[PDB]
Amino acid sequence: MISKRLELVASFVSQGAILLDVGSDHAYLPIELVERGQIKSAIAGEVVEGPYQSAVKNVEAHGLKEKIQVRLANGLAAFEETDQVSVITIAGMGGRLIARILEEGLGKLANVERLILQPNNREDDLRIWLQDHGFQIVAESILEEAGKFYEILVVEAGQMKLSASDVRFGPFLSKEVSPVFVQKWQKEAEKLEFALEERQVLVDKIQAIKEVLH
Ligand SMILES: C[S@@+](CC[C@H](N)C(=O)[O-])C[C@H]1O[C@@H](n2cnc3c(N)ncnc32)[C@H](O)[C@@H]1O
Repeated sequence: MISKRLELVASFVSQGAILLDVGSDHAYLPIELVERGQIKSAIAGEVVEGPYQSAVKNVEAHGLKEKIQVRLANGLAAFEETDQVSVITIAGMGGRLIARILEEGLGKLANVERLILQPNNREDDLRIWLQDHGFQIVAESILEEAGKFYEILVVEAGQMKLSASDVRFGPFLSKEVSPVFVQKWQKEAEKLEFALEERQVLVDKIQAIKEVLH
């Protein structure tokens, strides 16, 4: 049933957690996770009525009223420190909105063990942000689904000084340099050459891709 992307995200969720899933369409992720006993309880939070309603309903349907709360809230407003959240997933958004959300709610994060994040784009910018604000990446996955590529970033409390390669391609994605890693950046590399002395932004970009794949 559950999407293959949403599958990965779930797989980094600390066994026993209390989850907050920001932008939980349809509550699919907290729902599966509650169902397989991998988490204790959850909060699905959504920012507009459409999705909020959808999540409310699906939770009833799976009769999980007393295991998942659904809140119409914007980003981290969705919880307070009393909810005692251990893990937050934030999936299916732009890199920079993910940053803005973490940004506008940075306060709340001190007692949060882990942060599972699937940006849609702007993966680099998030990394710059995450570095600059006292977060370190502990784990990274990539996957293909139905044409589209999807980076997942697992994060904790910490310092990290990243290479400019590591911001662009990812600390862990370019360690174990997988096949899915390779088409992404390949596909992107020809996308570039296709385009090709501002015609120079590209050269080095292209060169960087050549380099991390080599
Ligand atoms: C591409 S969907 C992904 C939903 C789910 N996390 C997933 O990846 O499968 C983006 C969803 O994020 C929701 N969202 C919830 N809270 C948000 C917030 N606080 N700021 C921006 N988008 C938010 C939007 O309403 C929308 O339903």
